[PDB]
Amino acid sequence: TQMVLRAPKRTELAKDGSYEKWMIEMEVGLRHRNPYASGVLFTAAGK
Amino acid sequence: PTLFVSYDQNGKKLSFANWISVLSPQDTPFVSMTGKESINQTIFSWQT
Repeated sequence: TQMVLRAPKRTELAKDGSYEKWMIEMEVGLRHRNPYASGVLFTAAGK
Repeated sequence: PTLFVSYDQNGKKLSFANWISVLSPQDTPFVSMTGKESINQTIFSWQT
């Protein structure tokens, strides 16, 4: 599952000059129901 | 969209003018109403 607290959104910031600043922030987290519900096979070289 | 920059652009559609400035005048009013005369040799003469 993809646990999202702050969804992505474009946030315009202050100018303080002759330009335009913006921001694209986001907050996400990963979840797994059970550690043994998925496997990870690491690739290894020769002996 | 971060820290807008407009000077480092790569593809700039130049704002060139579609004309050329030429001021060389071409009045020559005299030759326009004087009349020309054709000849058949490299030398012409007249009596005096």
